[PDB]
Amino acid sequence: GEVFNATRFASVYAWNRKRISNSVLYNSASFSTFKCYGVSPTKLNDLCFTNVYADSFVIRGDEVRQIAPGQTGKIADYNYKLPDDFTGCVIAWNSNNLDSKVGGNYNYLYRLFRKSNLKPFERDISTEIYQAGSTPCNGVEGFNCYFPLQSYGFYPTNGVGYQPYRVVVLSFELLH
Amino acid sequence: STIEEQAKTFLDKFNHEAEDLFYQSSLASWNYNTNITEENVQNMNNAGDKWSAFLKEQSTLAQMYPLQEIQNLTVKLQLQALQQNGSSVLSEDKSKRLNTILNTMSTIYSTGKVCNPDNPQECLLLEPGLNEIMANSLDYNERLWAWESWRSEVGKQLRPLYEEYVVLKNEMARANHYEDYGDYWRGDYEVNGVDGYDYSRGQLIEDVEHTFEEIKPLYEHLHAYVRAKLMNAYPSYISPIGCLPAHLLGDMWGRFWTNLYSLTVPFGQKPNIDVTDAMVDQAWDAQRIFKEAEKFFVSVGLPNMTQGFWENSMLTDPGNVQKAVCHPTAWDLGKGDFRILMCTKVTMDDFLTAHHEMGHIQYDMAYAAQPFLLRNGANEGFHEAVGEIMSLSAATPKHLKSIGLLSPDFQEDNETEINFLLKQALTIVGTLPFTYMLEKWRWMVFKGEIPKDQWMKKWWEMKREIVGVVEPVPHDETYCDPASLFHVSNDYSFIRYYTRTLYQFQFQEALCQAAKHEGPLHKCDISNSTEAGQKLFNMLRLGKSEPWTLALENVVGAKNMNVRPLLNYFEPLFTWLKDQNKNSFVGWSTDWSPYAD
Ligand SMILES: *[C@@H]1O[C@H](CO)[C@@H](O)[C@H](O)[C@H]1NC(C)=O
Ligand SMILES: [Cl-]
Ligand SMILES: [Zn+2]
Repeated sequence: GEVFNATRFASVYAWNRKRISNSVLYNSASFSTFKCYGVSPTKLNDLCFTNVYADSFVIRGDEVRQIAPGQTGKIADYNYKLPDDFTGCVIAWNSNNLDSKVGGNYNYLYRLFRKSNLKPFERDISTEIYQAGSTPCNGVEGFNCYFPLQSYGFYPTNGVGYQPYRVVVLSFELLH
Repeated sequence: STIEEQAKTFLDKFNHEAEDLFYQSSLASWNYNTNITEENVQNMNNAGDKWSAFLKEQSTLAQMYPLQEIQNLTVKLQLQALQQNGSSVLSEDKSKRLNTILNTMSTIYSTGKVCNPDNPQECLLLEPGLNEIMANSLDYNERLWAWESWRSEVGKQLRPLYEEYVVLKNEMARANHYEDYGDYWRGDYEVNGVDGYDYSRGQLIEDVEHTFEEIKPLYEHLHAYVRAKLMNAYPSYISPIGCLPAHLLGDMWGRFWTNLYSLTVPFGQKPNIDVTDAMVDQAWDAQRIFKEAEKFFVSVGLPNMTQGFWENSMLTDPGNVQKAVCHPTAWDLGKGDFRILMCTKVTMDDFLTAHHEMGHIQYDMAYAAQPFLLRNGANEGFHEAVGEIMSLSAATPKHLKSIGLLSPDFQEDNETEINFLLKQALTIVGTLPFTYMLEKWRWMVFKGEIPKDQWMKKWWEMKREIVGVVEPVPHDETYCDPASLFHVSNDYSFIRYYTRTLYQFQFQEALCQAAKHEGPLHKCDISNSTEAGQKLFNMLRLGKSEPWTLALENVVGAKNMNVRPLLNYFEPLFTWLKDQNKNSFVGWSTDWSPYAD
């Protein structure tokens, strides 16, 4: 009730892990996405697990498709990658009522450039300037030198594909 | 490492930053256009200046990536759109002067008046004072005064400026490796580096000139029939073998003969198909209209409007406290925001206009998934062509019967059909020789084929021969009559209005073909036809990411503009005109004029 109802979520590039281990979740019907890749939701509540981790962040509506194994793009390659053998669930719901203000909420950020793709469950919060040209940047922006992080602009009038969505990813140890 | 990869990265940065700044400008421009206040107009200018400054800065950075070293064409296109030099390539002295001319010419047209000789205090502007006369006066001398006094007072001011305007523009085009400023303008149809879709700049001349030849018969018989009917309204002044007096054509220039319907209506005593009464009698509102419009596009397989549209669009006049701008606009703010601004009223013209503007949204929505720089019509003609065909189908009594605005007991007699078809031709085919001739003049002026001491001569030589219109008062080179039109003094291309028309009817034939339409092309309704919707969608989704030739070919199956669909639309009128002209000369003589006597 404090990882789902938190009045602010983390930026996708700096996603927050919080260990949930301590059905009614899945019978809420207020979740826009509940896609599991290990076992059916009604089952895991009666299954054997030792560690349950909740990785939570906010992304665009169009980008929720990327929170899944095998996906590619900006969010998958550069922010939060799920492994092919992922055993867990992915939950998302529309957060326009909370994470979008009339002036425009630029608080949430994401990583736009990176030299290489993130490995599964890797996190990168480095603000080191991306070098796109042969000449090195030496820590200043300019021609062929871009600050890697970029800001999400969420307005209450934005389209659904551009509205903010709160995402929670459950990871299970799945002992054997 | 490669320049293409660098350009790929630069555009990736652009597309994300541009989408935001544009959406900021879009929100501010919206607030002003819906609530005209000193606060909202100051925000609109700041947001615009930010978007503009960003655009100029990106354009300068974009040139640092030479497109001579880029192969990915959808990238080469985006870079091409950014690094447009324009007047940057001119000297800073000349650039300063060219902009001074442009802003001077604009303000002469907009803030220039002429006072009538009878009362020196009641002075009239083109809008609304002079345009009201040209669109409602039946007096030969009143019309003559307004037509002449505008071209003599305001026009002569613009003559020395337009002469300077031609020189500086041509230096700007030769520096940009074009041949003349008209060649620069024809670039908006160019396509290079695609097998079988290349379209040279000089090709646009050949096509327009050859496609116009096939309109000449229909225009002559229309022109004959109008000069006939005008001889009844203005008895003594028109000759049945001569051109038409320019000040008698319904507007200030004879661009549209739309206003001549009251005098040229074939069967005047039959009513017009106007379901305005029928809508009010069923208590329709703007909501019901846009629902039916939304319902129309869904019937062919297109999505219904997003909930943002229904929640944010201005669909009525917001009272009298706050003032909007009811000029029907269809907004593509970005970030998935789509809106129609319209002070809708329960009429038929608005019902049609709603289908027209929603078609603009449909086009805007279908390419929204394209990169930012490629969210636009395939060319300058495509967007209005799409919006117009949505009013063609919606207007037919077939469609009006489908939705209950017309009783299934309707009489579609040949007479009201021709009444409507004549009304159409006055606007649609009337402007086609006008638009052609006006651009062809500029095309020879920019190329140097018309010396400065023959501007006004060659102007009326072609107004006589091509348009069939003659000046009521002779004009030497102290005049500049083409500059008396908005699109010429305000530096805008004009051939877009010719192509937009031909494109419009190309789409409508191909869609009504896929829709298995039986009878003539002018009674067609593409509603409930998913084959037509798909055939249209495969062009809308493209935006301007592929050559306009291919985008056109996705609808009609051919890679080039064509006019025979337009003629096919008007062919029932063509025969009726041919029959009513048996007792009248068809064609004109370029020698009769009212002033020479
Ligand atoms: C150009 O780059 C885009 C980048 O997304 C790619 O999708 C496209 O296939 C490229 N075009 C080529 C290689 O012809
Ligand atoms: Cl975020
Ligand atoms: Zn329009």
